[PDB]
Amino acid sequence: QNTFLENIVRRSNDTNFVLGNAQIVDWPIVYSNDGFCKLSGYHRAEVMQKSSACSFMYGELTDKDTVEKVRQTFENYEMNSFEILMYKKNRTPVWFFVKIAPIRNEQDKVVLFLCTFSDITAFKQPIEDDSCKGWGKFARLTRALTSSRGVLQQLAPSVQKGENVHKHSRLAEVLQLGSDILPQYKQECVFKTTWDWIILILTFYTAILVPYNVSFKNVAWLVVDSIVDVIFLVDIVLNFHTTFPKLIRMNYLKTWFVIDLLSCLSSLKVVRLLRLGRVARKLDHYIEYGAAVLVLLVCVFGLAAHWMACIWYSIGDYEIFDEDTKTIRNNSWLYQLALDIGTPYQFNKWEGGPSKNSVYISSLYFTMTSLTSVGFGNIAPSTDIEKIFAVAIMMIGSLLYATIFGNVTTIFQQMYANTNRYHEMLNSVRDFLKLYQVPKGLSERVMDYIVSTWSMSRGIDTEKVLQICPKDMRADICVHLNRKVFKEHPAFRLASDGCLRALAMEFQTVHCAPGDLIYHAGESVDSLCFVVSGSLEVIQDDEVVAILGKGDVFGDVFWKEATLAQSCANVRALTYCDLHVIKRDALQKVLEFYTAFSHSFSRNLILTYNLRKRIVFRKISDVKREEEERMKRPDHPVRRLFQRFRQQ
Amino acid sequence: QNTFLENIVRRSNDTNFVLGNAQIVDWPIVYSNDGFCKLSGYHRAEVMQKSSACSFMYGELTDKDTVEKVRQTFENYEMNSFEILMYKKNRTPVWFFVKIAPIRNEQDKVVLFLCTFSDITAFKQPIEDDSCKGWGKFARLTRALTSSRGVLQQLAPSVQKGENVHKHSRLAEVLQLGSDILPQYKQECVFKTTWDWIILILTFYTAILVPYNVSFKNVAWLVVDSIVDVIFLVDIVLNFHTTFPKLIRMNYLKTWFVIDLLSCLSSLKVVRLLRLGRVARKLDHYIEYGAAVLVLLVCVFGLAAHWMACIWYSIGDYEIFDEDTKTIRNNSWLYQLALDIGTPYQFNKWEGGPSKNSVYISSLYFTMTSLTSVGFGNIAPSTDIEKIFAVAIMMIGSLLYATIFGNVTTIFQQMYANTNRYHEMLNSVRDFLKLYQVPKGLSERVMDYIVSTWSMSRGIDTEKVLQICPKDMRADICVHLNRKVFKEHPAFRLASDGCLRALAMEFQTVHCAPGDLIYHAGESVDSLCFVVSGSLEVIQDDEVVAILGKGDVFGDVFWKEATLAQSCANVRALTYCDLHVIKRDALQKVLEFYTAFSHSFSRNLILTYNLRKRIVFRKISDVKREEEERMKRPDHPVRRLFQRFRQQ
Repeated sequence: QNTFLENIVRRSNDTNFVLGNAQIVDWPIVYSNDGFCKLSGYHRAEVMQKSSACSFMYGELTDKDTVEKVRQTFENYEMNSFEILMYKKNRTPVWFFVKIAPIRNEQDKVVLFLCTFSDITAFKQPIEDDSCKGWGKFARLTRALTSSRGVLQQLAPSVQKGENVHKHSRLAEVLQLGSDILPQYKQECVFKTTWDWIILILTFYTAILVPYNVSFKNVAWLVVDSIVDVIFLVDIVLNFHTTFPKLIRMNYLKTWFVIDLLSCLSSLKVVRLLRLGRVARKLDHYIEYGAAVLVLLVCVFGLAAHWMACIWYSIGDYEIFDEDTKTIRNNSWLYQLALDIGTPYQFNKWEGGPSKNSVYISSLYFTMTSLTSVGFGNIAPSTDIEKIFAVAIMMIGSLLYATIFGNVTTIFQQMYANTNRYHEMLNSVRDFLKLYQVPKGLSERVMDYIVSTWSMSRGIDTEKVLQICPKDMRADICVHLNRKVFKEHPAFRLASDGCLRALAMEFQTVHCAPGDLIYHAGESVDSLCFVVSGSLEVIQDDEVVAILGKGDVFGDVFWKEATLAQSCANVRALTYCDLHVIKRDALQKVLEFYTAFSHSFSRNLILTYNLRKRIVFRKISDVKREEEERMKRPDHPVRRLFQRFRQQ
Repeated sequence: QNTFLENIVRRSNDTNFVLGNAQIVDWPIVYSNDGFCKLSGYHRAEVMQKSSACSFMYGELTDKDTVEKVRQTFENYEMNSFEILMYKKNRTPVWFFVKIAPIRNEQDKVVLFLCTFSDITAFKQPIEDDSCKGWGKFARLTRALTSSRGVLQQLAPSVQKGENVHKHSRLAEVLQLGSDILPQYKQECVFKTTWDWIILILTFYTAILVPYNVSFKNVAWLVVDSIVDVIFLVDIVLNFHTTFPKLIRMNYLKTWFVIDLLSCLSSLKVVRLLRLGRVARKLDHYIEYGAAVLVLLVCVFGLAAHWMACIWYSIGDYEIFDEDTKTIRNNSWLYQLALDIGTPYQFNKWEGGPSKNSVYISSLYFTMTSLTSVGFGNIAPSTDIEKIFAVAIMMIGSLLYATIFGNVTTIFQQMYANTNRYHEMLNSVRDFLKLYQVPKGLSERVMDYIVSTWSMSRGIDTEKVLQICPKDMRADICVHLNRKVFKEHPAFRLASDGCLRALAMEFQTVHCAPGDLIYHAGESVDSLCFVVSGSLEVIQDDEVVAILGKGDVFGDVFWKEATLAQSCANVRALTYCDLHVIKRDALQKVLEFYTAFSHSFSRNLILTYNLRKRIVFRKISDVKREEEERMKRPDHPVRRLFQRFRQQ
């Protein structure tokens, strides 16, 4: 987007300016702000289309040497600055400081001119053609140079030598504005995706490995642990730096920085469990995707399984040796587990029982039985704190199983509604056709039409899709849709592009099935048709009169006739035909609007077949009958009727 | 579909041709391609409706003997070929090679003629009526025969005797084109279903029997196994051959052939598990059907049960004797199973325990407890690898149970939405009628109307179904719907079929409940009605004036009157009445368009009851009162009003 005006008016700070066209003779004004309207005393429409030299603002005391200096700076495309007595709408002699900056382009062309203004009346000299008094003209000069003296020469009324300080500072403000004349009238991440992916898999790593290291407590795991720490710190500084600079840093310190700092800095290793705060960055990224939330629920299901498995082992380990009496108590899932798999605990000391890998996967098996509502009961809780933990994990497993089932059911509901609406409309059409006892050929024809247009369109109301778009986008879409007419016919290559869009907005598109007829003989012809694909036959009295191929126009010339006629012939299709039709009313609307186009349209459009003009012909069977009639070789009430035919 | 033009233009290869009507006198042209338009120098509309003898193309030097030869070949319907000097639009003497082929039919009738052309100017002789020079006319002859000499006589400029080689080859190309004149202007599997069914049940067989033969390891099973192999190979060659010949074979080798070849060719019997790649052929075939996907999920549920049951037995068998120390380890579901059912393992050697049928069905019971989330725990895992397998199968069973529950819920949601929309609109209608305190008779009448039209229509917006169809199909559907008028009335049997469709598109259809009145006395009559079923009464002043049966027309004649009138009588229905009404505006539109029909319509349509013309009558109670009035046996302000009635 090109915010060429907004940057100038933001930098300007109550100073005023006009914009003129640098590439047009006499340099006409294309824009003037309200400050220039107030200082000039003119209105926007009255300012624009005048010269940006502001020759209408000149006067008898306006120096012509400054005028040709302005002309030279406009011709040479040169940043300059001048002061000149110019007049207003009330013809007051007002000295102006015009600063002219050419405007380059992305193509570096000198396309515009910027002329900024101020009032230098009080700064130089008061000169009046007539005034009430010297104080009155002086007061008018001070009131005119109000925003010059006021909001720029603030402390300058205390000091002397304002021409040496404050006027030079206003000229330097115009110089910094010329430094800000850079917008030049032109329009002015995958690393984040890959970074969020690798920190997501590392958050899965730490959510597996931290409760593992809490409960069950090499070297290369410590190496990759330090890699996890430094990559997390790089992610913190990237969450500082990257887009949504200092305002997003303050927003990050408000939002998430305390958790993300304490997450990755000896019991406080459980504080590392808060590293899943990074996962909420990706959770919004794939909540729109639906089938991946099933994968999200399965992943958090396994993650919570690993979590509460380590919690379950922690409960067993807290329970076996909770006292200094060192009793096994004959009651724990660890003790029943050691009696189950073998090697019960022994003492010589207290020699441990089961191996830690078997312990972890046995505990994960137990937590999976809990969260999956299976519940075998090999490992099954019998101590107090493990039982209240069992209640807790069963209440969590119910909700996790519910969320999985609801997500799967919603996935199936979308995947089934998208086909069920089509199957239901097909079933209702079959029900309707069976209701009214359509002859089976026509029922099959309408049915295979419905299946064919549902295979082609895939269930898209394309006209409604065009209603979703705005006006110009829909018109340009229609122009691309009717490129198959407009690039092909000589009738349309002389049209204006506005006429192209105002035509293309009226063109329906027909997908004719083979064997299906468009205009039956006797139907109203009200829409000339262009054939962009397929092959057509024209049947007059059971006889093929015209074969229409690609790029042919039939129907009836409306703009010459202005008369509705009957189709003198059937028009049937031979192949899958693509037609681009236009009714006569919209055609006549466009042709009445585009008057200079319509004559060239009449001269260029040659109908391949008039569907009004019945063509006279005889069959060869008829002249065979006439040749047979050599073997054969009152009229007064009827021949007068033939004389009425003579009167006809 | 009849692609009569497309085959000719595909075979033609830059040669040009016209198509003329063989059954019409003077043999008029029905088609000419752009090559003929370029060679002739004429436009498509200017070519067509001229003779296919191209008599307009003839000249002073055109041989009349060739003209009558062309006439004889057209009359006798004979494939021939000629060369003749003919003229163009700029009247240039151009020698043509016309090749004429009659076009047969599916009915073998000589319906069209094909006349193909080329330029034989340079090949025979240059003859000009006038030219600039001999080289100029020679250059025009070479430029005219450009596509003849260029893209056909390619290497012939190197050789001599072009009349003996290249011109004969172009005539032979026309001969092969006459061999390709076969399209003749005419339109040009259950074994796959049964084959996919029997390979589907065989894929169920191999998916049951291969893990059975992997884990648990007669003769007739080997016989039917070899039948499975040979039927699978026949399916491979049918997937090569059958529709979607060589392109589908290359697409099959890209798509599925490697898997389907390695699937059916001693440990690589597990490779036979990939035979389920055939099932993806049927999975797309019944994904549209919805209730069968429940059967699909139950079948893959039992199939995965059998799979992981064999995997479970494999885990037990791998676990009992994993070492050469030959320890039972007192820990396996096989060992606990043998201690459960009886016969523990013994040695004398190692005598086995449980019987293999009991082992398989016990393992299948266990896998069903896992996948059904029941989890009794007779068989319940206690070794390491069986526990991580238990985690795996519980994570699979959760998703399988979720998919089953989601599919069942979607099935119930479709089966319930289809009745819930009707029950909800009925509840809202009852709520609305109870809201405004309708007298209970009228509420019951509207309610039983709604239930009656929902029993009859079964919830089908039949007008919207007509909007789904295209124009001609909707018109033909409407013609079949109003066959009950058009086959019955003498008013419509003189109509054009275009008038039939343009009328039938305007006919509403009313299902009058008995006791319900159409036109109340005083309502506007604007729609003449045809009664195709039922019985009606016409009430004027509480007295039945006309009983209307099947095939009667009431309303008002609009086209004579062109005046809107009031209904002078109530028109009530006696039975379930089927009416086909048409408003006066669409009727007047059609009758204004079909002018020659409207007179016969006026002559033939006799109204069974004018609803405008009030009929004068007296009641017998009134004349009984008048006979009573014999016992009974100022006017000037009122009788003058009666004189005003005389003025009326």
